[PDB]
Amino acid sequence: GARTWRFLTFGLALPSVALCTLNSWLHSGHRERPAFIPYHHLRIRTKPFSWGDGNHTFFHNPRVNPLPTGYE
Amino acid sequence: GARTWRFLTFGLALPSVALCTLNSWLHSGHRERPAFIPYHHLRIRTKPFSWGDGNHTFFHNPRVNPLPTGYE
Amino acid sequence: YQTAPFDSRFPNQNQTRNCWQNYLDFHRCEKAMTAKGGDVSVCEWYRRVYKSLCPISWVSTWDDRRAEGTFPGKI
Amino acid sequence: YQTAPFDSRFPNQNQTRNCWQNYLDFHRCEKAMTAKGGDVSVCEWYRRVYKSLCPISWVSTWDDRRAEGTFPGKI
Amino acid sequence: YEEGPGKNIPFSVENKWRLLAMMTLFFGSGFAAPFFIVRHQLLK
Amino acid sequence: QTHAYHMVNPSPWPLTGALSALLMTSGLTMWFHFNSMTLLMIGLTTNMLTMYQWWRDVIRESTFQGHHTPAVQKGLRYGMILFIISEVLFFTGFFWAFYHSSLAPTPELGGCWPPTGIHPLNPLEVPLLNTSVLLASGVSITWAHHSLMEGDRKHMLQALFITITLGVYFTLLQASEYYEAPFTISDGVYGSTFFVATGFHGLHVIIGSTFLIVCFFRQLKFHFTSNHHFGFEAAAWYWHFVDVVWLFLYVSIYWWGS
Amino acid sequence: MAYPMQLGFQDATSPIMEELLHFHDHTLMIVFLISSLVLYIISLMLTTKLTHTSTMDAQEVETIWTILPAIILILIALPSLRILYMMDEINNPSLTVKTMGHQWYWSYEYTDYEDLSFDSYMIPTSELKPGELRLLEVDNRVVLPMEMTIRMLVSSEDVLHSWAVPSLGLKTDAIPGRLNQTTLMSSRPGLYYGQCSEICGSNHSFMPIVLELVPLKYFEKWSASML
Amino acid sequence: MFINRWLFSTNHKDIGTLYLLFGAWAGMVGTALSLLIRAELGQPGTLLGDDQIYNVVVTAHAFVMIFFMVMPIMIGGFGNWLVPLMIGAPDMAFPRMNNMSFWLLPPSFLLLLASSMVEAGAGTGWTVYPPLAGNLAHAGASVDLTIFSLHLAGVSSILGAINFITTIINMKPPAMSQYQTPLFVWSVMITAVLLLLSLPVLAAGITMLLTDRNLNTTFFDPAGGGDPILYQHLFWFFGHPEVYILILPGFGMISHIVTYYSGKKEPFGYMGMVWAMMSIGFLGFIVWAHHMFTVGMDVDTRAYFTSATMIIAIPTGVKVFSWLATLHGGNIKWSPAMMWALGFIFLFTVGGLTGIVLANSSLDIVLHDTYYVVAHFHYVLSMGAVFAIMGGFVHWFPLFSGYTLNDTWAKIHFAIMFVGVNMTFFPQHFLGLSGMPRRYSDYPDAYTMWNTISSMGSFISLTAVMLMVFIIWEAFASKREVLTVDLTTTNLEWLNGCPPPYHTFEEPTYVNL
Amino acid sequence: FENRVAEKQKLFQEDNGLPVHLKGGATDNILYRVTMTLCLGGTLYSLYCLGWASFP
Ligand code: HEA
Ligand code: HEA
Ligand SMILES: CCCCC/C=C/C/C=C/C/C=C/C/C=C\CCCC(=O)O[C@H](COC(=O)CCCCCCCCCCCCCCCCC)COP(=O)(O)OCCN
Ligand SMILES: CCCCC/C=C\C/C=C/C/C=C\C/C=C\CCCC(=O)O[C@H](COC(=O)CCCCCCCCCCCCCCCCC)COP(=O)(O)OCCN
Ligand SMILES: CCCCCC/C=C/CCCCCCCCCC(=O)O[C@H](COC(=O)CCCCCCCCCCCCCCC)COP(=O)(O)OC[C@@H](O)CO
Ligand SMILES: CCCCCC/C=C\CCCCCCCCCC(=O)O[C@H](COC(=O)CCCCCCCCCCCCCCC)COP(=O)(O)OC[C@@H](O)CO
Ligand SMILES: CCCCCCCCCCO[C@@H]1O[C@H](CO)[C@@H](O[C@H]2O[C@H](CO)[C@@H](O)[C@H](O)[C@H]2O)[C@H](O)[C@H]1O
Ligand SMILES: C[C@H](CCC(=O)O)[C@H]1CC[C@H]2[C@@H]3[C@H](O)C[C@@H]4C[C@H](O)CC[C@]4(C)[C@H]3C[C@H](O)[C@]12C
Ligand code: CUA
Ligand SMILES: [O-][O-]
Ligand SMILES: [Cu+2]
Ligand SMILES: [Mg+2]
Ligand code: NA
Repeated sequence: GARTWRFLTFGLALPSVALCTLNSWLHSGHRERPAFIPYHHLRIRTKPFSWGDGNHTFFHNPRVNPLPTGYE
Repeated sequence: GARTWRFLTFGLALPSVALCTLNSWLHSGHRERPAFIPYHHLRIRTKPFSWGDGNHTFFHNPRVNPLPTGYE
Repeated sequence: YQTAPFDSRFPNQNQTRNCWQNYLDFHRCEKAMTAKGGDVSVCEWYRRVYKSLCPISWVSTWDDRRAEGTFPGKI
Repeated sequence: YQTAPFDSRFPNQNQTRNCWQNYLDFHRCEKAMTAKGGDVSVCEWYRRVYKSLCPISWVSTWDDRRAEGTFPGKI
Repeated sequence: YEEGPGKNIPFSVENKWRLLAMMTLFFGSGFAAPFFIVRHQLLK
Repeated sequence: QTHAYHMVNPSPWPLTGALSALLMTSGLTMWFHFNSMTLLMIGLTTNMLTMYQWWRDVIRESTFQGHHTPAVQKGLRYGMILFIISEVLFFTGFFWAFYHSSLAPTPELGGCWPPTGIHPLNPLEVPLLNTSVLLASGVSITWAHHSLMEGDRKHMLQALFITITLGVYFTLLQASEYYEAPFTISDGVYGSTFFVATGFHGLHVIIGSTFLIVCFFRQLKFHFTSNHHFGFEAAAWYWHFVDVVWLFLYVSIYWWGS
Repeated sequence: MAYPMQLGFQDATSPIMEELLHFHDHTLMIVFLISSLVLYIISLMLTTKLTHTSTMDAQEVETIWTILPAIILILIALPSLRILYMMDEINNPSLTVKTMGHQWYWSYEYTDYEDLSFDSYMIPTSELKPGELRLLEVDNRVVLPMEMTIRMLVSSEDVLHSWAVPSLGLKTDAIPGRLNQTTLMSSRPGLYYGQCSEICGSNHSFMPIVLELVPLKYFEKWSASML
Repeated sequence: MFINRWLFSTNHKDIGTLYLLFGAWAGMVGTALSLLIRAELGQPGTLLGDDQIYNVVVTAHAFVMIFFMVMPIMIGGFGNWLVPLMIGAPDMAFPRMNNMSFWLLPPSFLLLLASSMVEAGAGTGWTVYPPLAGNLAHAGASVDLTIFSLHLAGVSSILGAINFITTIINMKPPAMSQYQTPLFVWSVMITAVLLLLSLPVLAAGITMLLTDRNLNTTFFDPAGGGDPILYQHLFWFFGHPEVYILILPGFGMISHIVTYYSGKKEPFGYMGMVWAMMSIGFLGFIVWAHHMFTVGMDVDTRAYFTSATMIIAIPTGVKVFSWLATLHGGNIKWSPAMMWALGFIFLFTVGGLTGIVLANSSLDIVLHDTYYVVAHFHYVLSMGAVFAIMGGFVHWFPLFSGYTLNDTWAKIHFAIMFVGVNMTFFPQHFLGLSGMPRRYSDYPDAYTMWNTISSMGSFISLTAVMLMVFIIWEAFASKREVLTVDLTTTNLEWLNGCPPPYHTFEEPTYVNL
Repeated sequence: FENRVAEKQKLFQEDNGLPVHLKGGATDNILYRVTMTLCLGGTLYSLYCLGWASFP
C-alpha cells in the first residue's frame, strides 16, 4: 500500500540519504594535489577541443586538472 | 502457453544438452596424472576418516587420488 | 639498519604477507645470484626484513619445505 | 642462445606482455645490481629475450620515457 | 484522399510520356550521382 | 471503425523530428570542424519544439479525446519496454569497453588498473551518496505509484516531488563531482570510460527527471485517473532503468574499477 | 605467387599449407555434393505432372534434415580443429624476426644478436628490371633460412595492416600497440610473395611482402655481411 | 492535400510506398558505385586514382546497398505494406512514429553523400576500423558524417523495430495465436528483435569512434590504453546479426512465393520454419568473432567461433529442405516471381556453403581479406537478398499498384540478371583462393583474366537494372487493372483488392476459437 | 487547482475538422509555423554549409 511505501520513504530511504550526506560533508575538504608528471597516456591531445583555446577540458578545474605542460 | 514452453524444451533446451553432451564426450578420456609432491596443505589428516582404513577419502579413485605417502 | 621500515604495501594490522613477501624476495634473489654465480650480498635487505618480521617457526617450516621440495611458493 | 624460447606464461598469438615483462625484468634487475653495486651480467637473460621480441621503436620509446621520468611501469 | 490504381502514389501516371520523363529524372539522378561525386573528387 | 486501435491524424512532427536530427548531426559536424555552433543550436531548438508538440498531441489524443483504449495502452506498454531494452544494449557497449580496457591493462597504462597517474574518486564519498539518492528515489516513486492507484492526489504529488528533488540532487552532486575530479575525459581510457559511461547515465537522469516533471504537471492538472496513467508508469519504468544502470556503474567503474 | 588463369590455392610451401590444401579438397567435395543435390532436387520437384497439395506431415523427414547435416558438420570440424591446434603447437624457433607495418611499406628487425633492421618498398612499375613482377617486387627482401622454424612477430607503427604469404599459409594482422606471433617454416628455397591484407589507405594495393628462402649457411653469410 | 498525404503520413501503405521509392533510388546509387568498382578492376592499372578514391567508392557502395536499398525495401517497404494486411490490422501500433522511421532516411543518405563530397571522403571500408578511420589517418569531417549517417539510420531502424514487434504481438485478431501468423510476419518480428538488440551496440561503438576523433578519448588508441580490436568486437557484435537482418525478411518472402506458385495452401513444416528462423536469430548473436580470425585471439576462442558458426547450417538447411518440400507435389506456375525464388534457393545455398568454408578459422587464415569472402557475401546478398526482393517485387507489384507487369519482360529481366551476377561473382572464388586481397584498386598481372570476366558480368547486371526500370514504366503506361488472383483463402493481403483502399480492416476480420 | 479536464475534452472533441496538432487554436498555428520555418530554413542552411565544405 501507499502507507507502507511512505513508511519506507521516510523511515529508511531518506534517513539513508541524510547519513550519506553527513558522511560526505565530513570527508569534503580538498585533497593535496599530486606532483605533475607529463605521462604520455594522460592529457591526450589528438585534436584541439571545439571550445576555449582548444587545450582545456569541458569542466577544467585549475586547482586539480593540469594541462599537457603542467598546472596553470 | 504450454505450446511455447514445449517448443522451448525441444527446440532450444534439449538441443543445448545434446550439444554439451557431444562437447563433453569429445574432451573425455583420462588426462595423465601429475607427479606426486607431498604438499602439507593437501591430503590433510587431522583425524582418521570413519570408514575403510581411516586414510582413504569417501570417493577415493586410486588412479588420480594419492594418499599422504603417494599413489597406491 | 634498526628494524624493517613501514612498507605502504602492508599498512594494516595483518603483517602476514609482509613476512611472506620478504621471505620469497630473499630466496628468489639468492637463487638469481647463485645461478649466474653473482653475489648473494645484494639480497641482504630482504634477509634483514624477513628475519625481523617472520616468526622463527615460520622460517624454520618454510626452510624445511624448500629442502623437502614441498614449498608451495614460486622461487 | 639463439632466440627467446617458448614461455608457458605467454602461449598465445598476442606476445605484447612477453616483450613488456622481459623489458621490466631486465630494468628491475639492472636497478637492483646497480643499487648494491652488484653486477648487471646477472640480468643478461632478460636483456636477450626483450631485445629478441620487442620492436625497436617500443624499446626506444620506453627508454626515452624512463629518462624523462614518464615511464608508467614500476622499476 | 483519392483511391484506386494510379491514385495511391506520389507521382502521376495520367500521361505515360510525362511519367517516362519523371522516371528518367528519378532513376537517372540516382545512377548519375556517384559519377558526378567521383568527378568532384578528381577535380580537387 | 469497429476495432479499438488509434488511427492518428496526419502529423508534421515526424518530418520536423527527422529534420531536427539532420540539423543536430550536421550541427555537431559544423562545431567539431568549422568552428560554428549555429546549425547545432537550430537543431537543438527544433528537436525540443518537435518533442513538445508530439507529446502534447499524445496527451490531447488520450486525456482529452479518449483514444487510449486498453488495446492501445497495451501497445504503449510493449513500446516502452522495447525502448528500455534498446537503451540497456546501448549501455552494454560502454560496459564492454570498460571491462575490455580494465581487465587487460596495456603497457601504456603501466600494465595496471587503475592506470599509473590516475587517482580515482573514493567510492565511499559522493558516489555512495549518489547511490543512496537514486535508491531512495526508487522508494519514493513507488510511494507515488501506490498513492495514485489509491486515489490520493496530495500524497502522489508529495512523493513525486520528493522523487524529482532526489533526481536533481543526484544531477547537482554529479556536476560537482565532474568539476572536482582530478582526471578528465582526455586522461586515457580511464577518463574515456569514466566520463562517457557516467555522462550518458547523467543525460538519462536529466531525461528521466524531465519525464517525471511532465508527470508532476499533468498530475497537478488532474490528467491521471487512479486506473489510467501510462505516462506515469512509463516514467517510473524509465526511472528504475536509470537507477539500475547507476548500480552497475557504481559496482563496475567506481568500486571494482578503483 | 599466383599464375595466370589460376583456379585454386598457390602451391603449398609449408607443411601447414599442405594440410590446408587437403582440408580444402575435403570441404570442397562436400560443398559440390550439397550444391549439386539441392540443384538436382529442385529439378526433380519441377519435372512431374503428379500432384500432392494436401497437408504433408514434416516430423519424420526433419530428423533426416537435422541429423545428416549435423554429421557432415562434425566431419568438417574434426580435421578443421586438428589443423587449428597444429598451427598453435609449441615449437622451438631458432630465429625471431619482427615486421612493422607502415603507410605504405614494411620494416623488418632481426634483433636476436645484432640490431639489423631495414625498410621494404614496392618496386614502382617504371623501375622494374626485365622479367620482374608488377606490384609484387620490393627493394629489400625478407632473407630467411629454409627448413627451419622461424617466429615472425607482427605489429604496426600507424594504422592496421596485415602481413600475408599465401603459399606459406600465413596472414597475421599488424595492429599498433600489439605484438602478434606466427610460425614460418619453408620446405623449399625460393621467393615467396604476399600483399598487405588490411585496408590501410592510399597505397594499400602497393606494399607487398617478399621472402627470400636460402640454406642456413647463406642466411648466416647474409647476416654477417650486414654488420 | 499532397503534403498531408506524403509528408505527414500516418498510413502503413503510403509509408511502405515511400520506403519502396527510397530503396529503388538507393539501388540506382549502389549499382552506379558497383560499376565504378568493376570499371577500376576491369583492366590492370589505375583508372580513377589511388586506393583513397577507390575505397571511398567501395565504402559508399556497401553502406548504400545495405542501409538504403535492402533494409528500406524489405523492412520499411514490404514490412509496412504486408504486415498489417497479413494480420487483419488497421495500421501499425505507432503510425506517426512509423513516418519518422521513413523521414530519417533521406537525411541519413544526405550525410553519407556529404561524407564523399568533403575532404577526400571516408575510404575506410563499411566496417570503419580505427586507426585508419581515426582523426590522424582520416582527418576532417568525412568519417564524422559517415558516423552521423549511421546514427540516423540506426534510430530509424530501432524505432521501426519497436513498431513492428508491438504491431505483431498486440494487433492480431484475438483468436489468432503467434502460431497462426504467416511466415513473412514471423520473419519481420525476428528481424526486428535482431535490430533492437544489435543497433544499440553499433551506436555505442561508433559513438566511441566519434569521441576518439573529436573529444580526445582513447577507447581505440593504444597511446591512452585503448585497443583497436575493441572497436572490431563492438562493430561485429552488430555486424553478424546485421547479415541475418538482411536475409530473414527474404526467407519470409521466399516461403510465401514458393507456397503461392506451387499452388499450395501452406508452406511445408510451418513450425520447423519458425524454429529455424528463431534458431538463426539466436545463433547469429554468438558468432561475431569469425570476422576476426586473423587479429591474434586465443586458439580456444577460434575453436569456439568455428564450431558455433557452423551450427547455423542446421536450421538453415531445414528451411532449404522445407522450400524444396513445398515445391514437392505442386501444380507449379512458372511465374517470374517463382524464377527469382528458385534462383534464390540454389544461389543462397552456394553462398551459405562458402560461408561454412570461411567458418573454419584455420582455412580462414588464407581466405580472410581475399575475394573468397567477396564471393561468399555477393552470392548471399546480390543473389539471395536481391533475388528475394525481386521475387517479392514482381509478386506483390499488382497488389501495391493495381496493375500487372508484362510476364515475358519480367522473365527476360530474370534471365539477364541471372547471367550477370553469376559472371560477376563466380570467378571471384578463383581470385580469392589464388590470393587477391580485398579493397585493392589494382592487382598483380596474374589476376587479369578473372577480373576482366567479373567486370564484364557487372555490365550485364547493369543492363538488367536498366530493363527493370523500363518494365515498371511499361506496367504504369499500359494500365492493365487487376481483376482477380488465385489462393486468396491463404493470402489475406490480396482480399481487399488491388490496390487495397487507404483504410483496410476498419471492420476487423471475424475469427472464432 | 480545480479539475478542468472536461472543458479540454470539449475543446479537443469539437467537430471543426482540425487535426489534433492545430485543435488548440491560433497558438498551435504559430508554434507549427515557427517549427517548420526553423526546420526548412535550417535544412536550406545545412545544404549551403555542404556546398561551402565540399571545396577548399
Ligand atoms: C546488399 C548488399 C550488396 C549488393 C546487392 C552488392 C552488389 C554488387 N556488388 Fe558489392 N559489396 C557489398 C554489398 C553489396 N554488393 C559489401 C558489404 C561490400 C564490402 C565493402 C567493403 O569492403 O568495405 C561489397 C564489396 C564489393 C566488391 C569488392 C570491392 C573490393 O574489395 O575492392 C565488389 C567487386 O566487384 C562489389 C561489386 C558488386 C557488384 C558488381 C554488384 C552488382 O551485383 C549490383 C547489381 C545491381 C543490383 C543487384 C540491383 C540493385 C537494385 C535493386 C534491388 C532495386 C530494385 C528496384 C525495386 C525493387 C523497385 N561489391
Ligand atoms: C545476407 C548476408 C549474409 C548471410 C546470410 C551470411 C551467412 C553466413 N556467413 Fe557470411 N558474410 C556476409 C554476409 C552474409 N553471410 C558479409 C557481408 C561478409 C563480409 C563482411 C565484411 O568483412 O565486409 C560475410 C563474411 C563471413 C565470414 C568472415 C570471413 C572473413 O572475413 O574472413 C564468415 C566466417 O565464418 C561467414 C560465414 C557465414 C556462414 C557460416 C553463414 C551461414 O548463415 C550460411 C548457412 C547456410 C548454408 C550452410 C546453406 C544451406 C544449408 C543446407 C543446404 C544444409 C546442409 C549444409 C551443410 C551440412 C553445410 N561469412
Ligand atoms: C552532470 C551530469 C551529466 C551531464 C551530461 C553532460 C553534459 C554536457 C553534454 C551532454 C551530453 C552527454 C553525453 C555523453 C557524451 C560525451 C561526453 C559527456 C560527459 C561529460 O560531461 O564529460 C566531461 C567532458 O565533456 C566533454 O568533453 C564535452 C561534451 C560536450 C559535447 C559532446 C558531443 C558528443 C555528442 C555525441 C552524440 C552521440 C549520440 C548518440 C545517439 C545514438 C542513437 C543510435 C568531463 O569533463 P572534463 O573536464 O573532461 O573532466 C572533469 C575535470 N574536472
Ligand atoms: C552427488 C552429491 C551427493 C552427496 C552424497 C554424499 C555423501 C553423503 C551425504 C552428503 C551431504 C552433503 C554434505 C555433507 C558434507 C560432506 C560431503 C560433501 C560431498 C561429498 O560427497 O564429498 C566427498 C567426500 O564425502 C565425505 O567425506 C562423505 C561424508 C559423509 C558423512 C556426512 C556428514 C554429515 C554432516 C552433517 C550434516 C549437517 C546438516 C546441517 C543441518 C542444518 C540445520 C540448521 C568427496 O569425495 P572425495 O573422495 O573426498 O573426493 C573425490 C575424490 N575422487
Ligand atoms: C531539457 C532537458 C534536455 C534533454 C532533452 C532530451 C529529451 C527529454 C525528454 C523527456 C521525455 C518526456 C516524455 C513525455 C511524454 C508525455 C506524453 C505521455 O505520457 O503520454 C501518455 C502515453 O504515454 C506515451 O506516449 C509514452 C511516451 C514515452 C516517451 C519515452 C521518453 C524517453 C525519451 C528518450 C529521449 C531520447 C534519449 C536517447 C539518448 C541516447 C498519455 O497516456 P496517459 O498518461 O495514460 O494519459 C491518458 C489518461 O489521462 C487517460 O485517463
Ligand atoms: C548524434 C545525434 C543523433 C540523434 C538522432 C535523434 C533522432 C531523432 C530526433 C528525435 C525526435 C523525437 C521526437 C519525439 C518522438 C516521440 C515518439 C513517441 O512517443 O512514439 C510513441 C510510440 O513509441 C513508444 O511509445 C516508446 C518509444 C518512445 C521513443 C522516443 C523517441 C526517442 C528518439 C531517440 C532514440 C534513441 C535510441 C537510443 C537507443 C540506442 C507514440 O507513437 P505515435 O505513433 O506518435 O502515436 C500513437 C498514438 O496512439 C498515441 O496517442
Ligand atoms: C531560419 C533558419 C536559420 C537561418 C540560418 C542562419 C544563417 C546564419 C548566418 C551567419 O553565419 C555565420 O557566420 C559567422 C560569422 O559571420 C560564422 O562564424 C564563424 O566563422 C568566422 C569566420 O570569420 C570565425 O570567426 C569563427 O569560426 C566563427 O565566428 C558562422 O560559422 C556562421 O554560422
Ligand atoms: C496546491 C496543491 C493542493 C492540491 C490540489 O491542487 O488539490 C498542493 C498539494 C501538494 C503540494 C506540493 C507538495 O506538498 C510537495 C511540495 C512541498 C513544498 O514545500 C512546496 C512545493 C510542493 C510541490 C507542493 C506545492 C503545493 O502546495 C501542492 C501542489
Ligand atoms: Cu598496408 Cu593495406
Ligand atoms: O556475417 O556472415
Ligand atoms: Cu558474420
Ligand atoms: Mg582483416
Ligand atoms: Na585498377
